Amino acid sequence: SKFSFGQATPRTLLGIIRLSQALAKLRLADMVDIDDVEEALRLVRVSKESLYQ
Amino acid sequence: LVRSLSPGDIVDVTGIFLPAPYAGLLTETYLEAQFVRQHKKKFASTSDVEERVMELITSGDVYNRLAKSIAPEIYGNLDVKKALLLLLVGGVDGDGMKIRGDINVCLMGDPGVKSQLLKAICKISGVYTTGKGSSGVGLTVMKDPVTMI
Amino acid sequence: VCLLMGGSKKILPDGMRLRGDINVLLLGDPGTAKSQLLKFVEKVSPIAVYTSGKGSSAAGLASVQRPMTREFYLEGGAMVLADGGVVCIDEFDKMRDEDRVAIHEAMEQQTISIAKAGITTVLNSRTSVLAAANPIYGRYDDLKSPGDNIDFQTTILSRFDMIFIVKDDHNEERDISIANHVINIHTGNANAQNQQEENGSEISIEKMKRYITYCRLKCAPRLSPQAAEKLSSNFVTIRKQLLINELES
Amino acid sequence: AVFGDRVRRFQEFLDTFTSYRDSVRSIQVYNSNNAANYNDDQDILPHRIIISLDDLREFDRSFWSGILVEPAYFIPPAEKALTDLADSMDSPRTLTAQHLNKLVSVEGIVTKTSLVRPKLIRSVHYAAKTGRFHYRDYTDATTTLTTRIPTPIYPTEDTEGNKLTTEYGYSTFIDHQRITVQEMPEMAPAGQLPRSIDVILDDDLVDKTKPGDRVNVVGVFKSLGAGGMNQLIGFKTLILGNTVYPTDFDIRNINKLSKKKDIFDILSQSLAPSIYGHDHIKKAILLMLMGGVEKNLENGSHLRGDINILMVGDPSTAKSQLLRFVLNTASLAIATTGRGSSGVGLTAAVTTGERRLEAGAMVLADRGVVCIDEFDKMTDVDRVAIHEVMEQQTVTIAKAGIHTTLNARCSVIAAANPVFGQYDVNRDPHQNIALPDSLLSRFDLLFVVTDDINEIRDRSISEHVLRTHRVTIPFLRKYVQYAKERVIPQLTQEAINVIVKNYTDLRNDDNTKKSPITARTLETLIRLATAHAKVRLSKTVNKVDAKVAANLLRFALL
DNA sequence: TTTTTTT
Ligand SMILES: Nc1ncnc2c1ncn2[C@@H]1O[C@H](COP(=O)(O)OP(=O)(O)OP(O)(O)=S)[C@@H](O)[C@H]1O
Ligand SMILES: Nc1ncnc2c1ncn2[C@@H]1O[C@H](COP(=O)(O)OP(=O)(O)OP(O)(O)=S)[C@@H](O)[C@H]1O
Repeated sequence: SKFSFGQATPRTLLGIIRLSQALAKLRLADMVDIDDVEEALRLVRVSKESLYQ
Repeated sequence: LVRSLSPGDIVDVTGIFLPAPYAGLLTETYLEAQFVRQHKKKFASTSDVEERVMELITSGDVYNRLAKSIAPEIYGNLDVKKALLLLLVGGVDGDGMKIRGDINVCLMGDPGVKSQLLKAICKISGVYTTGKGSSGVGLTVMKDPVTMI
Repeated sequence: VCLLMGGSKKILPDGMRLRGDINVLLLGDPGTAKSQLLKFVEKVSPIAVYTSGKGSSAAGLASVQRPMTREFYLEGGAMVLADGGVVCIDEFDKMRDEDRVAIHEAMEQQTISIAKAGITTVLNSRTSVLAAANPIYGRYDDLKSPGDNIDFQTTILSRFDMIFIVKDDHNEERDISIANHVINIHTGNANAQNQQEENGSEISIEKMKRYITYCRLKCAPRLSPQAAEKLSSNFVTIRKQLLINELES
Repeated sequence: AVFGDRVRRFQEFLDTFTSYRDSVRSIQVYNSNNAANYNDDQDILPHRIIISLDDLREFDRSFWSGILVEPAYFIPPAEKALTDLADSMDSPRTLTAQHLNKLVSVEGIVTKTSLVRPKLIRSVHYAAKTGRFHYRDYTDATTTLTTRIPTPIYPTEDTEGNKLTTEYGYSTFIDHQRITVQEMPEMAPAGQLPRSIDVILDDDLVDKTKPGDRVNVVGVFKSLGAGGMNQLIGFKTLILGNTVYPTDFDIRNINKLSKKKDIFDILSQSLAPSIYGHDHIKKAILLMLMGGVEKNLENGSHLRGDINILMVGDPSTAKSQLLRFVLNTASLAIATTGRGSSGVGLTAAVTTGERRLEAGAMVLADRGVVCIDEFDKMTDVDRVAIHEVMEQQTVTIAKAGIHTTLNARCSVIAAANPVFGQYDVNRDPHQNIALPDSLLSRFDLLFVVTDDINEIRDRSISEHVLRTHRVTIPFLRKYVQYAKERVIPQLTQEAINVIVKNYTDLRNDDNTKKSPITARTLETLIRLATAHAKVRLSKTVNKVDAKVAANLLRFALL
């Protein structure tokens, strides 16, 4: 019952895939790359646990 | 000119003013339309599009400028604008299920963030509703007008 | 005696006017027949409303009537009948908090507001409320700390005028006197001698009523300047009395 | 023969006094010049005349008595004489049975305004073969003022077989409206529901009274309809022939008085005609009556400028006695006590088969003052709508009839008690009220009033209330509406440096004592210097107004 | 389409 949750659902992965999909849509080129999904992981690790300060 | 006036718009209507014949001498009026000039021209009706899109692409640092451009009237909240840009994207879709290209991000926290961004979302993107202002029939049956719906 | 006459009425350059009639409380132990007293209070004044508790068969309290011709109209209530009169409320602790707020205001600023579906007026209510309560567990409420009576707060009592506590102490001569006094009331009309008393004192109740009608609108009372410094020096002593019972305790 | 004699006699009298003649001269010259300016660069006034009851008394008391006794014989020929001259030139309580069939002056409140419908009077019809026009009129009991034979069907094919094509434009029309006016409620008898009647207006006076104002009415008591002798109590009533009734030395006194430096304090003490102390509280009521500035942003939304204060305090510090002073001194306010269900924040539309609206309490107090009594005693139902009213300045009503959206930018004052007893500083500064958390940031000032017992204070309260039982106000509201139209201010650089340091104080040290600290507080920091500039009628914004506001924040909270 | 109830 700490700041972090217990389990990770597969919908988390479904959401981050759709998120990186939209990130590729902002490139307007269908150029799904490593940074495309890396930005999707960045808004997850930064979206959560922003209560450090 | 029939079937040409969407509800909830801004339009210049011209006409002639005539009453209608029916306590004994009560005249109910109306207007006969003569010309339609609609403000707020409807989209989707590519040249002028790429005239600014190609310049937007070649502008340099486009990705930060796009999310920076949606509702710049607040200070800070850069990642929040990133989430608003990604909510504005959406757009995704055999013998199974399709995929919904919709994003549902909730917001928790208080207080100076509070409606300033909330009304702004429907500004950039929108019907603003509250709790009691919509009843059980509001967000989801009436007597049919002139034209059991 | 002081309630049936009514004090002064000030129409100052100040945006408000003050209040004239007074309020009577009778919290105390049961069996006192304070009930009979409040009934006779209703019989004496020309216009007054007597209410026994929060729950009726048929007696209401700003009325909202919506219906023929599909028209909204204002019917009435109880404070409306007693504008400029006496209101008797029995069972002060047996009462709900549903329209109690109207009573929490009617005795202090005389201004009932209505902002409903039909009307949007601000009306007048010149009433005076008379209370008759019962503390919890009867006579034991004074054996613990002397408060412990109204569970909500004491601001309603601060908005009243007079607070009386009825006790019950044995005195055999007083007990025999209250006994045979009441037997004489029931039987053999001994206390009921009154006709020679009528010949010598207080010939009628209806006489008292006609006298109050004559008394209210004629005199224009006001205090006297030599008596004002007495009250100014006295309010100091009462507030000091509360300082003594409060700060050291 | 009688009609022309009354016409010529009143015409002679109107020709006797030329004082009204030059008035009509100015009417005609102004309308001529108005049509002259409207027809030269680019390439209103009616005909009814206020006649004083002055000269009619000095000319013929027979004719005087005839007007106020039988007006149905002298007003039409007098107007006929006036139109001829125009062409030659170019209480409800004691109202029934007696004080009847005369001209009656009525006072009261404007309430429940009806709907606007136009009415036809003069028809124009064109015949095809003859190539001529025609003429046909129709009358009803509202227009004639005299019992004449009613002539109602729209004509076609009258005489020969010529098509009576009707025409328009040239065919005349006049609007029509009926309203109800109940008398003033304080004037009522011992205790009763006030009772009312109605008065019908005419063409140039349609939509002059909204529901909720103070109006004097002068008109004629007209009774129409067949009173039950048609086919059980008839002879319904109304009122016609109507008028609407709501200095340089003085304004020089205003400009002259305003040339001082401490009138804020003088007016502060002026507004305490019967209450001791609470100096800065009166200062805050001055700033609320100032109303602040309104600055709508570039392609954004408007920003609310008025200020709202709710009170809390020991139950004996004029909490409810401060309210009626603000009621009488300001303009267009409505006091709400206790409950406000079904009609504070809404209109409810319960009204031919149609849906109409009745402006609720929050809407009717637009550009005004809302007096709320017993805010915690308000039921929990309307508490949701209060956030919307107080923050977006709009009311959206979405019932089954029609969803709408309108504007109300009212000023609101509330007065509440602590939760239990007098423990206002004893327990904790937080939740001594048990209100929602957003309402803390919604309200501007939160006063905490104690009942501190002392002796200098005790004696001063004694002589104040005691002599109570044994520079002025009308100068002030004139000073207010005059200070509204030319004293609107603009922010300066000096307004920034103080409130910035002040907001730093609000976050670095104010949180160590109480809460909250919002940006709305900084908006109030701008609004207070604005209202101080309106009271002093300055045009710029001074540092000194902010110096005042620092004490206003300390006195309101710390 | 709004006023007195009770689980
Ligand atoms: N002198 C008297 N003293 C007390 N009771 C009397 C007296 N004379 C007659 N009674 C009767 O005795 C009853 C006693 O009850 P009350 O005096 O009404 O007690 P109570 O305190 O009113 O209880 P309540 O009404 O619930 S507060 C009265 O209601 C009368 O019927
Ligand atoms: N400083 C003061 N100067 C003059 N009158 C005062 C002062 N403080 C209190 N009052 C009295 O305020 C009394 C009315 O007080 P209220 O505020 O109506 O009491 P209340 O119980 O708080 O009212 P509510 O609405 O029920 S909260 C009047 O009798 C005034 O004389």
